[PDB]
Amino acid sequence: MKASRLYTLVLVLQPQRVLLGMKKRGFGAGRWNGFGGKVQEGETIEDGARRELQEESGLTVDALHKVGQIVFEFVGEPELMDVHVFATDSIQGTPVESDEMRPSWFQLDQIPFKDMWPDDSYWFPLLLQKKKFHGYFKFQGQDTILDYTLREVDTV
Ligand SMILES: Nc1[nH]c(=O)nc2c1ncn2[C@H]1C[C@H](O)[C@@H](COP(=O)(O)OP(=O)(O)OP(=O)(O)O)O1
Ligand code: NA
Ligand code: NA
Repeated sequence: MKASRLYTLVLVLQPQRVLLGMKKRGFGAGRWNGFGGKVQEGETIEDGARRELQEESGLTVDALHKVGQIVFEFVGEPELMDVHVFATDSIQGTPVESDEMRPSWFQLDQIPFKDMWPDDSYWFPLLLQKKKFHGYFKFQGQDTILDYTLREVDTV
């Protein structure tokens, strides 16, 4: 059985648009993602998701709501990524471009799936339907899924 490391992912989802962040630099440049990072010692997962959103994008929120949980496994990496997925419609402030990340809104008929993580094509449609989900994806590298499971759940 592998060990897992906790991560967060926040989708800034409004009725007609979603805010995503593009990686500007390095391995994975050009890919659009929600906002998040590693959970730190002593914080709740939800508080870590809020902190990461603020650190990564400049945005604050009053509340998040949990919408999913996805485990990622990469070939060659013994540690699983346990990603806790949150969404909010209610944001404070404007998103900020950093040296690492450029934020941009996309209309919900222009979701840039080809330039997102491949798994997003599977679970983001559930998020748009206000469904909750559990997922697992095994990757060879950044582009290829070798195995995956996705299931709608009533409780995350
Ligand atoms: N397959 C995938 N699909 C997806 O939609 N988001 C993914 C993903 N794989 C990783 N992510 C997201 C999860 C999380 O928000 C982020 C990865 O977190 P990072 O390792 O960048 O965290 P930190 O910035 O805390 O790490 P440090 O490098 O240690 O500072 O990318
Ligand atoms: Na971090
Ligand atoms: Na990061």
